[PDB]
Amino acid sequence: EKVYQVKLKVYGPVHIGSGKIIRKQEYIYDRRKSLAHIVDGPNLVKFLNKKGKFTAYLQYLNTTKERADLYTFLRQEQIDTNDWKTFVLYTERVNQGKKGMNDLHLFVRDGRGDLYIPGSSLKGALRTVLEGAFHSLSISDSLPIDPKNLAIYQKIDINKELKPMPLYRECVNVGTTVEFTMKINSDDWTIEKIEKQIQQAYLQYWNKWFVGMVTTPGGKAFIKGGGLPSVLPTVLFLGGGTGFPSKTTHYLQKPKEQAQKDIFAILQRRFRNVYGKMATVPKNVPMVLKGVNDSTNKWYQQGVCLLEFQP
Amino acid sequence: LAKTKTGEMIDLNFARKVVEENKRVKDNRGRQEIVLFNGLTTSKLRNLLELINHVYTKVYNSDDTTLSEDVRDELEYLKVKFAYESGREPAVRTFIEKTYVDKLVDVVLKKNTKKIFLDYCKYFEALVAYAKFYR
Amino acid sequence: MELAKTKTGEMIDLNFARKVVEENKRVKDNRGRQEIVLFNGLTTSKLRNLLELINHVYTKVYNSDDTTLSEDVRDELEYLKVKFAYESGREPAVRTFIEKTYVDKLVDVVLKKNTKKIFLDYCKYFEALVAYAKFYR
Amino acid sequence: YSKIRIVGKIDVLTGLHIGGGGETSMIGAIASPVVRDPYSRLPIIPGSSIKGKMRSLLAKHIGLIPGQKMHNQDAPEILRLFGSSQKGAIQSSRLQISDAFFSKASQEEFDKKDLAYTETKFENTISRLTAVANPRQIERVTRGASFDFHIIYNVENINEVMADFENIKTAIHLLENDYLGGGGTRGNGRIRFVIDSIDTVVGDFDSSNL
Amino acid sequence: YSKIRIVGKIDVLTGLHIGGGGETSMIGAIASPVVRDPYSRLPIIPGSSIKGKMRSLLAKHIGLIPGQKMHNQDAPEILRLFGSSQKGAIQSSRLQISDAFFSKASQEEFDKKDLAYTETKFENTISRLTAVANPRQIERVTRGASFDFHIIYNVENINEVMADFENIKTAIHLLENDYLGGGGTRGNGRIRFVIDSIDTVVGDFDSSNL
RNA sequence: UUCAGCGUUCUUCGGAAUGUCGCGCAUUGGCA
RNA sequence: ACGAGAACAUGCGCGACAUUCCGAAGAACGCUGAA
Repeated sequence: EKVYQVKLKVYGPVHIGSGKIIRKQEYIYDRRKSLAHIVDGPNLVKFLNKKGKFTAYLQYLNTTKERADLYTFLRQEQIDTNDWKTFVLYTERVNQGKKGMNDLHLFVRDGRGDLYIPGSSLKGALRTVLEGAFHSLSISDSLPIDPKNLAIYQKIDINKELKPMPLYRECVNVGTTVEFTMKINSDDWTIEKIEKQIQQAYLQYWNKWFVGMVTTPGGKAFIKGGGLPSVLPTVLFLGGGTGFPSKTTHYLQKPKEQAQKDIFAILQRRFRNVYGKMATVPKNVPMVLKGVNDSTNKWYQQGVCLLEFQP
Repeated sequence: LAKTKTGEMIDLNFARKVVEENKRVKDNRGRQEIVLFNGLTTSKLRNLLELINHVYTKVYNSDDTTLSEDVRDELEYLKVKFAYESGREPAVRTFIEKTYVDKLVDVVLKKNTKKIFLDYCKYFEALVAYAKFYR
Repeated sequence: MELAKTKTGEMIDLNFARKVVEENKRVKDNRGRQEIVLFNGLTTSKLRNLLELINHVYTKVYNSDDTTLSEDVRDELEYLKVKFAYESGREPAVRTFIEKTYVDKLVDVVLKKNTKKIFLDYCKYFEALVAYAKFYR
Repeated sequence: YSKIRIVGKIDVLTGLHIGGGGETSMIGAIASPVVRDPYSRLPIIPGSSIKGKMRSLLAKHIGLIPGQKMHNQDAPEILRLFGSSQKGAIQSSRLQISDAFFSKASQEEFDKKDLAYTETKFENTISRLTAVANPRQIERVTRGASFDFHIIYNVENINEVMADFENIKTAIHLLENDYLGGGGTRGNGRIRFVIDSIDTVVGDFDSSNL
Repeated sequence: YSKIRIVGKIDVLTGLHIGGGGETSMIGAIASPVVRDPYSRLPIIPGSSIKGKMRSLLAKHIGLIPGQKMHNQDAPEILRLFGSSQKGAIQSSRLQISDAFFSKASQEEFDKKDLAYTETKFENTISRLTAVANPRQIERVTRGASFDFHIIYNVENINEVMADFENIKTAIHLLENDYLGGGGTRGNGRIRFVIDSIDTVVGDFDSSNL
């Protein structure tokens, strides 16, 4: 069974969902800092009972149920940042697309707590492309990545406009390279075949859905800001929040009109409030593109990565 | 576990009873749309279940019969997390006040035993299961 | 076993378990090939998961010398009805199976009897449901 | 009649999951528990799993006979090392692989870092047509955990011993490149084998050269 | 005529499976249970199992004549210790090995901490051809559990007693490096005779140095 | 323009043991 | 002054051998709601 090193470069930030979403009240975000401090709840609680401010915390959250940010409260009580460090697990830069972060999706971490990409996630991303076996393909868990390459990126819905959604996802930063080891059986999989399939699937994704998405005014704004890099080859979307055109094989196997109609029927059946009320197939199915931006105001497509294979 | 107001024990049977009491038909547009606890949905219930499950796994991995200090701190956070959720959503508030979960966590804290925490976790699990059953 | 009497007064027994599987057996010619469908779509894996739950309670009581059901055993039985309810809500075929076989109703009878024999009898009936489901597939 | 004793450590390079059955599970909690020692409630690696993976890896490496149906049809080396129940040709197993227990060194290491022995991974199966997902929570032994492995070899034939130990070394190499436990093709189960001491515990065989 | 009583404990290093059949098994339950005393429903280590395993290991250590078909062809020391059945050469066995019974102290150690005496182990076999796994559940005695042992040695010839006990020690040493019961080549039945107590219960023989 | 996330999946499907022995030998009987 | 008296159904013997709890399975799909 041939073994190939698999290097993944993240063109656009990737969030693999640990399975945990944290409310703004749980974390500390300072807009001027542009830094969010992840706080282990039980320790913060214990700290606030020790200081006697726990009653004040409870009254604060009750007073403003819709907005319960910790930063505000901690500032209101004049608690020093040195005092904060005790109940702060770590700190990560924030790429806000709007103000105050509404909620945070935390990246997946092991029992040791090092950030890593599950070989299961990569395998599934490849499998979506390569369908058309799967015990012969082997994908390993990623080598743990340095936390310096993790930041929070705002979720922006791009459909005739760029609207920042109330979702924030810790994501592997752009430029970061993730290393995996792939083992394949010559009688089932050839690495040239895998790479060619991925390239063809990308091309199908680009010509059937991406171009129509660009034609919308929000897509034009996304492209003007640098949303589509020139290099974007072999492209795999491994991130959460990428969208319906990936993770499904409709655009990879069906004609553009046929694939659009089938996906539209699927969305009408599953989401009867957004697409069920609609009576006609729109220009793009699904309607909305997913995008992150940066402080340099450079836009990135969510979860877009380039895959390199070496013998 | 504990006895509620008007002298009713907390049981999985009581979980079924409290889930079915707050069930209302409320048919809309000639179609039946079941609503629980004045509109509580399954997503909020699953969120609360995840809150429970983290500490449940932590306790289940432990061998001692007494809750450790970190378990007690997690239960205090659980009290805070329920209060934050009850605040934002009226349906979550109604569910919490009808199921007496925010008081059962205090009962578990005072008992300071693995068995009482496991039974409370089972009770919350039965709440989720019976909400799924009556949906 | 005379575990229970079902609506219309029919007894619950291993022979009844064979009959209940037989009544709820249909032949659907999906893709031309004739396929057996039990309880409007019950799968082997779902029934095996239900059988796993019974086994965990069973190993306790079956090993136990004492006749009366232990309080923890009674707890596991109450949990079983909660799991029954959960699986019924999560799968229509499982709800059909529970309604037709009356397995959930029987667990309450086993709790009422507080007897190892009525427990072993409930376990036998559940095992027959599984065995007959295998035989008629 | 000599017995050679090999002791050492199996080290978890990636989260390792060996399935266990009959474990009650809470709704929304871990639904795929790893095998655990009932007394200490600690993760354990079954010697049956190690023996099966090593035997399968070695048998496939030397080469299965075409249309092989049974384990008793393996190559004679594999039959001598791992046994054979063939009718009229029953062969003893020189390898006696035992249960690998969670080492006290790795347990103390974890307790120093306040880390649990078994991590919980969240995975899902996504439909590639409707994009409907089915979330699963699994249990994997945390990376860097070590297990005390203990293997007994029996010296039935003095001449055969050197080739047998060469085959055991080959099987260890196979199991290092290969995974142990389930979901290996999705990254789980990568392991490392270190040796503490190869000693002859019974008889006068000289195991220092091994 | 003297009788020396050897009383002690056997400790389950790894899970012990000595099978006992005769009972139909429920679907989905353990296919192969362990032998258990009927009255206490507690597992037992049969004296026949211990005697047979000790005799086999001692015969392998002393040596087997080429093409040995019967157990009466063993070495004269083995026939002296464990008994013989030849026509005109029936040797009474000096060793009477009793059934080991689960220790009350191990029972208390398990009743507290609420641990079951026996553990269900979920294994599978993976076909060489279809690569299809067929599962099984086997009962094993838990590692912490300990079995009280009881052996009687009859002093028929006072001269050989030391040598005979040496053989016994050798056999026990072998049994410590070997396993007991079934499935021991995949990690089952590892034991140790940590507790020994030797006393002349009948007669006037001197067992102080035994 | 601001303010917020919300809803849905919570494990699934297979495989559930199999094959091998199922008492043998001595006395006894039988033959001589 | 019982078809009787004397007479251990006994000796030897591992419920054992072969058997991966595996195979497949991206934590992510829609984007909207309120003011």
